[PDB]
Amino acid sequence: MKVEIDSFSGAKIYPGRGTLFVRGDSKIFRFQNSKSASLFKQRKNPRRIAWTVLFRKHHKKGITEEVAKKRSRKTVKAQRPITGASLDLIKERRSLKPEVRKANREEKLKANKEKKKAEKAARKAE
Amino acid sequence: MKLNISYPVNGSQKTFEIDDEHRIRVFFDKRIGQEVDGEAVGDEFKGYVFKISGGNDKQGFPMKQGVLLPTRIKLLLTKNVSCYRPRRDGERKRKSVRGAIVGPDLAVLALVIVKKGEQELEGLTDTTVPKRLGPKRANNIRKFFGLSKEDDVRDFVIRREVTKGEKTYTK
RNA sequence: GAAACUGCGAAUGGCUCAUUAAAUCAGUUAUCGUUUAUUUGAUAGUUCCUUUACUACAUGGUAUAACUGUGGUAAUUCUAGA
RNA sequence: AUUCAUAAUAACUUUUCGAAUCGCAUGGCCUUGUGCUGGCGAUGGUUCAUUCAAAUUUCUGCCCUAUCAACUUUCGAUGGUAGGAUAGUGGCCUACCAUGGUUUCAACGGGUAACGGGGAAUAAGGGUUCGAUUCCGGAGAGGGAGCCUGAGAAACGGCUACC
RNA sequence: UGAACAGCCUCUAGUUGAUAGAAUAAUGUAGAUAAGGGAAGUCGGCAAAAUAGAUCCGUAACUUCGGGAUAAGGAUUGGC
RNA sequence: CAGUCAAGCGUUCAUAGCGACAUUGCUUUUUGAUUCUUCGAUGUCGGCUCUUCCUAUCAUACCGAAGCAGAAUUCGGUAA
RNA sequence: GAAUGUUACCGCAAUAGUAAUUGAACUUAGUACGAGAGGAACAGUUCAUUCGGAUAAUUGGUUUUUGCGGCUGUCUGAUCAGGCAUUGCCGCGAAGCUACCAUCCGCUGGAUUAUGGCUGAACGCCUCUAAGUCAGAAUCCAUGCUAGAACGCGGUGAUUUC
RNA sequence: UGUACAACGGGGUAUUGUAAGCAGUAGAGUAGCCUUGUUGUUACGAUCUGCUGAGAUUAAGCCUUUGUUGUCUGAUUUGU
Repeated sequence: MKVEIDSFSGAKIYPGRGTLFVRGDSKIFRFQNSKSASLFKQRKNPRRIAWTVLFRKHHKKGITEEVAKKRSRKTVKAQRPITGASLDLIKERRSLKPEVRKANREEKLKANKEKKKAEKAARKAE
Repeated sequence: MKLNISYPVNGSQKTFEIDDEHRIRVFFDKRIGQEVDGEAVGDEFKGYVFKISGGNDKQGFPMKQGVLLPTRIKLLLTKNVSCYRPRRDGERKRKSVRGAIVGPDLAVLALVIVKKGEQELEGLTDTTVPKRLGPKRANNIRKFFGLSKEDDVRDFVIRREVTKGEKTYTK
């Protein structure tokens, strides 16, 4: 079995207890009680009716539901390899990064290479 | 019922055909993002805790976030939203869904684990699927490894070896 | 080099003549009363904002798809979950 | 012919544009540095003009009907002021105000086997009739209403609803 | 109050008289309400209900041209 | 209302079913006939309401017969 | 309700009354039967019609709970709170009553008729009949249900003191 | 003279719909104040919001009470 919710009061409708209504547009309403039913037929607004759950929740009364959204104070904690880099050697080369004389000497080599490049290019142009 | 559970760090996933109707009555009347007890559903899941991610009910209509009901509804959905892909730019569309409350109407419930309990799970924790792709961007690789601003991502590159015939290559 | 993201275009064509009797339409004017993608011709020394450390410019951050797989409906160019 | 083009003072902006894009080719200075400079392109990009358009707009012109002579204005009909909206003028809409405006030189209403025109048959001339129909402009996507995307649609071989 | 020496409440003046007390069965008398349907009831819509004031709008046939006509039929109405 | 008889009908055959001409009975729910009671009054049609009774049974229960293949139908019995 | 010796309790059960009724659907079965056309039935199941006897969890109705709130006019200096308005009016409204407008329940054994029969003579056969005898109906009587003879009865308890 | 009874009180359950009183930098606004604000202040002003699912009623034929306060020998008749 199941329990349901009055359209008007928003109340548990234990089985059998209460009425049901089926408008021509196929909207199925349920009513715990003829009180709610009669108000509905009067075309009242539960948000204006005071004892109703809609008014309750629209005026923010009994607000023990929500508390807050949690936040984690840390990082993802994965400086992992990219599946083709061998993380051990990856960290080894990351540590070799400081004391950058290796890359500096490669730059100096390609630098004298650019020197000789302009030189030999001018030579061929001559 | 079925529990399509996932462990996102291991990247693993498995369906579990559940009974113990009352140990899923616990799951009844539950929203998305909420976390209930593995032990409460199953001592095989003792100590674990999941998070109700969502699920498909009968007629395959998924659970959508934010609507706050168990019953099905027809929403005039639009782009940038679950449960509808547009086959044209500008197309809004009316589709039927089920909402963000849990009940017997559901058939498959999609769960994600946030904590690993005391025991181990056969198809989730004992296994771990790898990262199918490596980062294709320079700085993403560089920060993923923690190298420097200048540590030559070009040579820290990923190389994924595959053989066409006997000729093999990393592409 | 499929698929997919993206950008374009899908507002043209084609069909019919139901509507409509100062309305469309035809010739004839104006926009000194307006939009105009696209093409075509020209066109952005001045962007550090307690502007001194507040900030990489041999250059910065974010997914997300496709895909991997779990999959759910009897059915949908149905779609969620990781 | 302008309060035009255009320029400057003073501020406004939740902040607009001012290339983090891509293919080829690789060229030159040496201060011998991956220093500095360099070409042919594609893409996109603020403004102005242009072009294909688009929307409004001036004068003239439409078949039969008086067994239709008064019509329009409640709640826009005519004008004006201010404002809103529009991409833009303007009753397009509102607030307020004057009460006007069309009419036998046939208003208004009805009917149309009426979309209109360029044109077709037919003839000495005059003309009568037809013209949905290959070209031009309009309207529509089963009837209606609405709207997103977009430069451009009130799109329908696109969405929403009702019938 | 309100169109009103209507109806309802009150002031002045006048009355508090009509056998009373206890319970609250039927059947009555007088008053009322009733889901769904709606005159199927009955000689017959008898009785009862519904409508109802005011403002605004709109108004048929027929006509002795005077009327029909509150025609029909619809909208609105408080307080500050 | 029910019987006796059976010329005939029923393809052929009087009787499955009908049964003319003739005839014996029953009932008092008609309508007459009569005028016993009732004219110093038995309240006078119908409907409504409500019970009870008879059966010459419309249906239902069980059965028999048929010109009853089945279905449907007809006749008849115990039965109110 | 007097009277039975008193009073109280438990019972019996004469006699009288009596009630349950009909249909549909699925299945049997598109079977039987029928050349074909068409087209059954018993058992079984679920449901309903009519009638009855209770009950008020649910729903509906009713509302002098004059319980809560509101509304009009008027009176109480105003407010607060109240009176009058033949129960002033409206909305809600429990309890109680109540509804095929709601719900629940509504028994099984014997003797029998008609009819069909068993053996069986008269009538050396034959025959349901004559003696005997079987099954058989919404019938009849019992089971059951209602009241309990107020002049029908039984069992039991306690039966007054200064 | 007691797991006694009764009237009140309490609690619960139900009904209704958020009491009066106070406050408000709420309030259509209209008048007056001046040191003319930036909540300016003052008089009036439906209504709104908070205390308030508050308050009220609740067996009279609802339930329950570790509570309180009381009550508990008046008459008549009866014999195998």
